[PDB]
Amino acid sequence: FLVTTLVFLVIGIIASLCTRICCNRGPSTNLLHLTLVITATVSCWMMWAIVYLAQMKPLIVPILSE
Amino acid sequence: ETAPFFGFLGAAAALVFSCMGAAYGTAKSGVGVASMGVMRPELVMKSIVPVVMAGVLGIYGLIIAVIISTGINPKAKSYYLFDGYAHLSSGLACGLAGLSAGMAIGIVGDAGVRANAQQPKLFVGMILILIFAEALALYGLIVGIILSSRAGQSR
Amino acid sequence: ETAPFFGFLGAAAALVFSCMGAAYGTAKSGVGVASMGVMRPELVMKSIVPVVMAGVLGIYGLIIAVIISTGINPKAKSYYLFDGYAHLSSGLACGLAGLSAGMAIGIVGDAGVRANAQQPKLFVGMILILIFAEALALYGLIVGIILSSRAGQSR
Amino acid sequence: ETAPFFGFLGAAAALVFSCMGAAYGTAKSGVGVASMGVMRPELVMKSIVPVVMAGVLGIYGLIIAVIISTGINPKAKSYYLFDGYAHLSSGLACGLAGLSAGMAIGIVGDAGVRANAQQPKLFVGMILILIFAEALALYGLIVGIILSSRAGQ
Amino acid sequence: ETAPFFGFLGAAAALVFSCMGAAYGTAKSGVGVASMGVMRPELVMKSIVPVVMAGVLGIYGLIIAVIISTGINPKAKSYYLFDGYAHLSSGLACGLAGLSAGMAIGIVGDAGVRANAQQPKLFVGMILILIFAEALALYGLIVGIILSSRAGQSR
Amino acid sequence: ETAPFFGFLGAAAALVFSCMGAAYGTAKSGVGVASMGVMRPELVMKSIVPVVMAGVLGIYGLIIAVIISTGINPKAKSYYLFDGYAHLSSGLACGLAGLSAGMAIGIVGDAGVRANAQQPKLFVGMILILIFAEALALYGLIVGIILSSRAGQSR
Amino acid sequence: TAPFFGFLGAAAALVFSCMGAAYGTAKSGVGVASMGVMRPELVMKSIVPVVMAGVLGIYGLIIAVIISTGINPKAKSYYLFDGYAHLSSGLACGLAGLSAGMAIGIVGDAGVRANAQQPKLFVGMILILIFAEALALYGLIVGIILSSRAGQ
Amino acid sequence: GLIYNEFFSVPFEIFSHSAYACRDLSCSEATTVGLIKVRDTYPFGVDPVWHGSRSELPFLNSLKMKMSILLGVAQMNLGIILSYFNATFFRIGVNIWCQFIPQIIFLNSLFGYLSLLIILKWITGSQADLYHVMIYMFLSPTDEL
Amino acid sequence: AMTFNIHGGYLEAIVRGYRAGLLTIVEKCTLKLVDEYKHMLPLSTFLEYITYGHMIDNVVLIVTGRDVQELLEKCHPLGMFDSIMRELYRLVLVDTPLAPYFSECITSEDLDDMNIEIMRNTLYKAYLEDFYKFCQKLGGATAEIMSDLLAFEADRRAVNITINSIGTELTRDDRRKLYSLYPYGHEELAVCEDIDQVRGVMEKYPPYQSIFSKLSYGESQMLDKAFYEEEVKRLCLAFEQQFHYGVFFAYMRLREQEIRNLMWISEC
Amino acid sequence: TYFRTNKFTSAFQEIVDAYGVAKYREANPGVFTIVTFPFLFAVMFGDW
Amino acid sequence: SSWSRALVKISPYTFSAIGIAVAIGVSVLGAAWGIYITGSSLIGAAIKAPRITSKNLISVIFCEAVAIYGVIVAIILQTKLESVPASQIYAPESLRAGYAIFASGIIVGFANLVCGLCVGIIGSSCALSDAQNSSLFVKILVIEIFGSALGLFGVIVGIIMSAQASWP
Repeated sequence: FLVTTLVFLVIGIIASLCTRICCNRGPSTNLLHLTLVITATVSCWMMWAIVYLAQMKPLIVPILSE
Repeated sequence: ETAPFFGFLGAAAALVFSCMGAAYGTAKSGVGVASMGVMRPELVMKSIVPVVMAGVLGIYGLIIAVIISTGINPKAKSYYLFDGYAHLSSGLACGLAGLSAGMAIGIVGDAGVRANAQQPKLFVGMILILIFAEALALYGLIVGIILSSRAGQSR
Repeated sequence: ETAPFFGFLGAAAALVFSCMGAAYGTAKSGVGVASMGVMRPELVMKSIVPVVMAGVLGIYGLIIAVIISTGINPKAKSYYLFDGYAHLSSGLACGLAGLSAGMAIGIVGDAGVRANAQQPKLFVGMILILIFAEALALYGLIVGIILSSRAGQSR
Repeated sequence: ETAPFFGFLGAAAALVFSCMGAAYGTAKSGVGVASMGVMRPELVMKSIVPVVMAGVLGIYGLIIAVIISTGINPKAKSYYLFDGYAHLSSGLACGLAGLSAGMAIGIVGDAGVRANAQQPKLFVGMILILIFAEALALYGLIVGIILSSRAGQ
Repeated sequence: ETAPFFGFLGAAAALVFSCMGAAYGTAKSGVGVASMGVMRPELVMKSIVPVVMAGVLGIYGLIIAVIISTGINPKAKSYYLFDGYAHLSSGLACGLAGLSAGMAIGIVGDAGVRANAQQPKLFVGMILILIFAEALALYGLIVGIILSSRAGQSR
Repeated sequence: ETAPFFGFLGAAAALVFSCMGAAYGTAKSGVGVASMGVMRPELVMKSIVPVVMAGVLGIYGLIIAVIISTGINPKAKSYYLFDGYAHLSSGLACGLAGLSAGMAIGIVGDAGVRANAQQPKLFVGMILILIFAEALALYGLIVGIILSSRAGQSR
Repeated sequence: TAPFFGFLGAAAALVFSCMGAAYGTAKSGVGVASMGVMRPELVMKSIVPVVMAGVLGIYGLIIAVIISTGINPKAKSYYLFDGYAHLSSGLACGLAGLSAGMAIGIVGDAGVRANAQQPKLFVGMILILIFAEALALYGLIVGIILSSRAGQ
Repeated sequence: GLIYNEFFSVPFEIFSHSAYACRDLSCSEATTVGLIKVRDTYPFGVDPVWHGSRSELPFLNSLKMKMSILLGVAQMNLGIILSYFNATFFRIGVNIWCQFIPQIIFLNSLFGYLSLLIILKWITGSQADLYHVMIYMFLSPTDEL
Repeated sequence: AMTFNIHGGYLEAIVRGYRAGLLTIVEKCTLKLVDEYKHMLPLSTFLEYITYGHMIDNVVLIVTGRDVQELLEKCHPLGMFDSIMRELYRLVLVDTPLAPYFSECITSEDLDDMNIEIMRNTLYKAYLEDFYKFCQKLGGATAEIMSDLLAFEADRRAVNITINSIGTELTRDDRRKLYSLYPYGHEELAVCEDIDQVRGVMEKYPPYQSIFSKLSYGESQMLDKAFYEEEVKRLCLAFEQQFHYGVFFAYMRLREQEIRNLMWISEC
Repeated sequence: TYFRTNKFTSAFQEIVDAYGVAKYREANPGVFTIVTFPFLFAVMFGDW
Repeated sequence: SSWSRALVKISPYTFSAIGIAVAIGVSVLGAAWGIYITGSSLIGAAIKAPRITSKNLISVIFCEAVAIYGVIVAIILQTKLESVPASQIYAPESLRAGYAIFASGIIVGFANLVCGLCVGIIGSSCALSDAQNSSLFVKILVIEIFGSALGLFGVIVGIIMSAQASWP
């Protein structure tokens, strides 16, 4: 949960370092790349947060078909 | 009993049918009068006579509806099934007669607008058809009043 | 017992019929005014009278329906089937009269738009026809009001 | 016991009739708008006024349906027939008014598209006609709300 | 006992009416696209928007039908007539909204496909009109969702 | 009980409506194919795809009917009224969806075949339209399968 | 008592099937005469589509025969389920045959004209008509399956 | 798809072993008061048991609806926020503060009650709300209650 | 479908037999065809419209006068029927479909019907009115043939206008205002001022594509001959004449074409 | 004016530009949508 | 319930007689319609040329065959009638026999009508085709004969259903 929350954030920083190294050829190009990386990280983390908050403490238990 | 379930319904239907017939006749007459006035503005004022004559249907229907409504009064005397059935029949007859008269007057006026626009000589003479239609409406109203007069005949 | 069903049905029928008649009249008036909006925009502004008349007829129908609805207070006095039948009949009559008047006014305005476009001198005739048509709606509203008032006389 | 079988049906009919009237109006409005845009692309954006106003009828119908759905509260009070029948009648009236207004607005917009294409000087008249037509829908919605308000026996 | 019949019928009616509306819209759009794309290849893909815009309504209807079908669970709760009536009402509303949206979308898409050969500046307006029309499908889905949510709370 | 008298009726109606829709599609598809191949026999083979696309609806309906028929077995369990009602609802929904999809596919395919020889891009456009139409049939089949499966519990 | 519906199923199955069969044969026949006015040889071979339409009547006739044989009252107690099943089985077969024949008539009528214009497309018309005619066979399969459920 | 824990229309081994375990039920049916007791939440994806269960439809539908609402709120917020950046980049007039601020505030606040309620129900586990009573709370326009 | 056997079957069979038998000599053949058509007297309205087709031209010719008495020499009952100069035009406004509309559209009489070009304009307007009236009676497959004929007439008039009649005030607006897919997409021919431009405009309709071809023949003629000759060449489609359908107009057109071919034969 | 298009960004920019253009240096929603559209179209087809 | 009981209590003899009469009536109507359809074309061809009267008469004979088959079916149904005893007026055997008679009559009538319409249309086309060319008369006659089998199949089905009559 909260440990995984930092894991997603930490994953972006390494990706941020790779993006900076790759796009250092262009400053304005690097600025655009950083926005894309941040947006992708935020979207993935939000999707995971929704998927985890839904099943964290379910209100309805799962019944299995026969 | 369940007298107003038919008597009041017939009283309403009388005015409804009379209004529908008068509306149809007035619409046809107004279309004709508008066409005639477009042809000649001089005859527009003089050609409103059929339009006014078509309005007698509304007055007759309103009078019949008022009479029928006044004819229902459980406080004064209880009305049986017959007392309501007779009023409903009178209202239906009055409404149907008014609708037929309105349709006939509308058709006659639609023809007469063009007839007067073409030949002014026949303009005044054509009013005979409207007079006959008004007489038919009056006869229907008289029949309806005669039928409704039997409200107190029950026992 | 089941009288509120009849009363609510009558009120709904009144509202629906009035709305349908007003819609038909407004559509006919707009179809007529579409040409006047280009042929002579100066006279087009004065051509909005039939739409206003149709709106007035719809407003009268809605007012009658609202009065009928306000007449139903079960907690104040028990609604016998007589009162429900009377209210339903009043609503049906008002709705039918409003629909007929709206259709007639719509046809009259559709004709009168072209009639006035051809000649401005036909505005007086168009106004007279519209007033005569609205008289029917006024009579229908009066009849509905009388019937609604009489609906409470049961015991 | 059978009151909900009428109230839910009335709400559904209100929503359905409002949607049908809105679609009937919007079909003619869109046809006229496409014709005008093909003829004159300059005023295409400003000609969507009837198209936009068509959705107001659907919004009002959805609001009436939501109100009717909130009206049916069996736990709050045992739903007698006097409430279910009134709710069904209110829904029917609102739906019929919406359908009539939608048909009228469709006819008005179909005329007004060509009217503005020939001369944009009639835009004010077209807007006034559309407002007069929508007055009927507003009156119908008000009547439906008033009727639904009488669910207290 | 008979309530599950009403609920299943309502779900089936929702699915069937949504499918019919989507089919009508898709057929109209296909006719328009076949007419338009003969002259130019632009209509082959740049104007295939309504083809999927109409199927979106069918997808929404299928989702609503699946939700309604999942709503019924006799082994979990003995459904009274309230549940059946609510399910039938929700299904009817969803299906009717889907049919209306399908018809409107089909007409608008046919008009847009016909106008595609005209000035391409109207593509934005056509897309806006299509979205405004498709908003009815979302409104119907919302109404059906609300009805389904309120359905299970029967006493 | 009387549940089979509805369940078997729904199962039969599914296949009947699916066959009607398939025939309605195939007639238009064949007419369009003949019209196209009268002038350009080369594209006749490429124009036959919508015919098979429409015919797939018949196979889908047959599968749904087979599932519905296998879903009823009094010797296995007491088919209560709920099970029969749900089976009938599933059959009706699947049949109506199939009929609508067949009609839409037939119209679209006839239009595309008529436009097939005008431009070779029609070979892709009509195929895409037919696929989008058959998506609705697949969705209806899935909904019918889900309803038939849910019909098996019946408390 | 219920067996009235079961008996009605067999009659309906044949009646509705023949109703579509005649309509398909009429449209197919009319086109054949039109082609036979000018193209003498093409008309003789084109009669196959009419023959194909007439086959649908045979399929309905066999389905009716099975339903009639299974309505033996003195043999086994024809409960309401058997009557309901037989009526349902006939309804599908009759309705499907009516639709299947209607498509064949519409397709066949155009096919005669197409063959008279370009003889090359004759193979294509046969393929489409054969595919359409499969729906009647599909209806026949459903009829057999539904009728087979008369066990209890 | 990895987030959804569905691979080629089939579940598989999540990063955890089993999110939910049948409470007792060594021989008892799944549909029971005990139902399934969850040891811990599977972090990689949805619970594998939920996908194939009878209760798959309601829970998955509620989760998908909540995710769609949240994603729409986020997209609308981003689009509204882009307005200020566009106004500053083009050096637009005071119309941004005049109109863009209320435009981005009204819709944001209107959806904020629903988004916060969804989050709180997810966070606080307020089962007295579920998917339905959230809309029920949002339904009432009047005060009190 | 059963209505054909209910009524009109015998007349349809007689018409089909007469058409199948078909193949001052030209005048004699025209008189024989006219007699066969007259002896044949729902389908009454169709026959009236078919006669009014040529009756419009007959009335236009009779509208002259100016050696007007010579019109009796061409009193062919097929088109020159007596039942089908503003004072005489008002009298002739009856018993014809296009006459009431032409009374208002051609109210200028000879002013809008000058024998040089404006008479052709009045004839084209009358032909357009007659074509609209015929298309109004929809319900059969002949609607496509009528639309094709009207499109051919309109396109031929537009081509003639763009070729040389543009100097006669037959401008782009007059290509549809006075010169009678065409009912919806005739605007493409308003700018076809060249033979190459005419072919490009024809390219908008793939069926009309390659019909113009080199345009050396057919399109070379003015008035209504340019695209009408395309319809004459494609009349093999009309030769199909599928049964159980209105084929009286097709038979009349085939007889007229045969008469025209016989006249064109003349002295070999 | 048109913003400079990269080798990979060109397709997404063209897809987004189908709604129109802007000023010489005005707002360019293509920058966000280059990843937003993949960030949203994935959900509707999520199956690994 | 009460309405259902009344519906189930209807007399089966009336329904059986209605079906028996309706079979003959529908067969006669269909045969007459087909005869008129063929006769219009035959008269037109004769007006064109009286050479093909013998060829045309085959269509009329085929159309009248439908009426003959319907009359035979009606005679069989009349033979199938019984005394209708008062005691067994509502017996299961009587109800089954009445339902079977009604079903057989309806099937026979509908099949005869369809076959008559198809034969009439085919003959109307065939007469015109023969007028166009006498060489095509053989194929048209073969097609008409093949299409006439609908009435025979319907008659066979009705005869098979007729064996179900068991009225005491």
